[PDB]
Amino acid sequence: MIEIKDKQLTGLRFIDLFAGLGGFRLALESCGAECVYSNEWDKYAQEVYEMNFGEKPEGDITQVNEKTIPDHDILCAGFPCQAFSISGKQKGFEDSRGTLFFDIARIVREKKPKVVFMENVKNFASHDNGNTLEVVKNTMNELDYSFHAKVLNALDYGIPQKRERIYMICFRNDLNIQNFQFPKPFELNTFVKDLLLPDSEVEHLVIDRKDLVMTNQEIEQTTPKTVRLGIVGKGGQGERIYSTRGIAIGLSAYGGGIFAKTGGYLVNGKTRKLHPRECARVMGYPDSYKVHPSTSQAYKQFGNSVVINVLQYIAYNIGSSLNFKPY
DNA sequence: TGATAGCGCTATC
DNA sequence: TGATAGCGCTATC
Ligand SMILES: Nc1ncnc2c1ncn2[C@@H]1O[C@H](CSCC[C@H](N)C(=O)O)[C@@H](O)[C@H]1O
Repeated sequence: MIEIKDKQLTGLRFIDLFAGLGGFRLALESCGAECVYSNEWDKYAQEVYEMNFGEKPEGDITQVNEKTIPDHDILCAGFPCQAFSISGKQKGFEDSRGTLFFDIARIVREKKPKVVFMENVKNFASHDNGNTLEVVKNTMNELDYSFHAKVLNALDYGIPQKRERIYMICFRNDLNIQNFQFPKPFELNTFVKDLLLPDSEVEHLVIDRKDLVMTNQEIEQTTPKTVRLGIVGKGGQGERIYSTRGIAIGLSAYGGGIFAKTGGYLVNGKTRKLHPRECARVMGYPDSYKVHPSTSQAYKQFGNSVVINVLQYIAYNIGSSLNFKPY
């Protein structure tokens, strides 16, 4: 993340729905806002969130009396995506984990906050022909909210990672918000090799497979894109290797392969997966953030998360719009 | 409330 | 297309 000195969200309160690792909290908090509630049901997420924020989120949002949710100005929610991901089956709303948006809507109905800040994978925008996003768009509009939605890639915001997510920002119509805008992109100046730990602390992630097939030569000139250097086995998810002089492929939560959830990388002639700390950095998390003790859950936790940086710029801009109230 | 690893399909240009 | 990347799926221990 980056430091934000002109704190745009200073007096605002916000709720952390589907808290996960709390990336939404770090971002809005860096803009001056205040977290008055968190919700997340995964026992391990709850522990990492307690470890870092001293709070344990409430459980399963599905059976939480919405009226119980504390008054708040911005509702943040990075809702489940398995049901909309290009990487899964795609049953959308027909999936158990696909109905969560309607929980957001109903919390929005009761608490009607000033802004609604949501996040999902790029394919949520095309899922079921555009039906999912339209239903979402209509539900929000139907609640007296605007609905600004756009796809932003992590790599365009200073983080060496390919992560294309849809950000949906809704302001109550009351507010008459007509100046909202998504952060303008900017030149990437950091790449994987920059966030990499010293070889000493990562020996153990190095994997030497006889079936490692190098298909491309390493690169010396940095590029804001994922450059595949080789594969292992058949080359499926988690079985492909990339140059650290490019950007990181996206991290995943249930991902598999020998380079599970991280993908492989060629570091000094060796081939390894990222350490949970490198995942933190690739998601823009600060080194002060305490990772969960279970590397597996840590990886799952980081793979479900959001790139903080992106969120900061959006949060600043939400604050910027909200703040322009001339005479 | 678990850790690991081989998928095997889709969306995109 | 032809090659890649995907906040995934799911069997086995
Ligand atoms: N019914 C439910 N109640 C609470 N949390 C839920 C839930 N269904 C899914 N979740 C959680 O919602 C998250 C989807 S991922 C979001 C991660 C979050 N943006 C962060 O910044 O890391 C996961 O943590 C998942 O465990």
